[PDB]
Amino acid sequence: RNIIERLQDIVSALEDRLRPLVQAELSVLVDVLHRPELLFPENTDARRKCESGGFICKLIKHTKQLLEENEEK
Amino acid sequence: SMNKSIPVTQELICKAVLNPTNADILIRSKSVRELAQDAKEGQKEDRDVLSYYRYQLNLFARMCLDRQYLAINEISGQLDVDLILRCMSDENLPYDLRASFCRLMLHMHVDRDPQEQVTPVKYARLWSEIPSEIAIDDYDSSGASKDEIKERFAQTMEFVEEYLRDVVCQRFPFSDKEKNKLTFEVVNLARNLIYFGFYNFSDLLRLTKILLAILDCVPEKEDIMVMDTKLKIIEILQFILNVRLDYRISCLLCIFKREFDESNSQSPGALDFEHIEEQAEGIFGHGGRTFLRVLLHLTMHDYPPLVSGALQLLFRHFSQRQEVLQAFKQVQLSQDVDNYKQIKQDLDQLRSIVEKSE
Repeated sequence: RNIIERLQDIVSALEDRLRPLVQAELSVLVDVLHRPELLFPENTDARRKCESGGFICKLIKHTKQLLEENEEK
Repeated sequence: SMNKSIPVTQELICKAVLNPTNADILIRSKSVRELAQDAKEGQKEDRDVLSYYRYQLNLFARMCLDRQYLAINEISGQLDVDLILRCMSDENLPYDLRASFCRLMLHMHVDRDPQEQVTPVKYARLWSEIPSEIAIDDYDSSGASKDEIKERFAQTMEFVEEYLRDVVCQRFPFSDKEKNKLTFEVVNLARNLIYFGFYNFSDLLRLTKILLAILDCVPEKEDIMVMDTKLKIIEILQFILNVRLDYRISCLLCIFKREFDESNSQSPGALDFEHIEEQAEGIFGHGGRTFLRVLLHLTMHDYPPLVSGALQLLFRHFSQRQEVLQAFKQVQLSQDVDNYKQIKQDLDQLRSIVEKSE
């Protein structure tokens, strides 16, 4: 029955994966969209003390760290 | 010597104390009256406080990593659990901040070699074995007096509850050097949760408190490290979802009903995008209020600092919520042969290490 379970696992993974893949892409886009749209939790940043510079600043810092940081996984 | 974390020197220093044992003139009733004497803002009490401050480093140098000398460091430690209550009720903010460090070091040294942070055991019984989404019952015997550590955990969450109103003070009041004095208050107390493996729901509440502490207006050397500490504390919650998901999936899979009748979420091409837009309705507009978690990740990105990359990595990981958990299903890996399986895993790990070295 172990083989059957593994197969069932594969089928489940594919569905989860098709649906999951679509969901992941959407999540990233929104996060991507959110970054483009960095205003959701930035109502406090729009209240005061936040600039809405976003992703560009983050990207620069991240890039430097990653290059000099650990493995870029 | 303590900074070295260098063993031989520590042993020598420990052996060395026996002779003098002190530098000033000197305990439970004497300490509270000395606390009352320390209530007098001026001078002798200040000298006594300085001596005590140096003395914790006396525990701190003693508490580098050694288990043998920690047994020699022991009498002070029994006194320290009792003192630890004194660290709470004393209101010795600069004082008992060291008293927390010592206690944590002593407890950690005292028990359980395993250093229970990451739950590697993803499997279960041949059946689901009582799908138990309310209560987790993993080992129950890693500590012999699990309630003995749990009694410290009973003192733990109350001290953690002490940070709870402090969010309204560390955040309602701004960050200052006196606030940095209170910044030492949580300054390693969350690290005790890192060795802490006694329960989970309280950890979720603590994470919420950390986000709350994070926002109101707009560096913190230990404060960023306090955030760097809490960022490590966020990493433990990532294990929970996977474990729960794995158990649910396994239970559903096992029964004779296994023919495609599993459409359940762990937290239609347009329908996925509609659910994406519906999630975007939840986004742009453990099932609490998730918006604070997203906001916390963004806030960390805004905060920056040299440990900022670690924070950013945590944010990307947090954004994914089920995707690698499906890939975690492949990483999972017979009641009789399971020991040999365990032995094989250990051997395999050694082999893998050798391969990496090669």
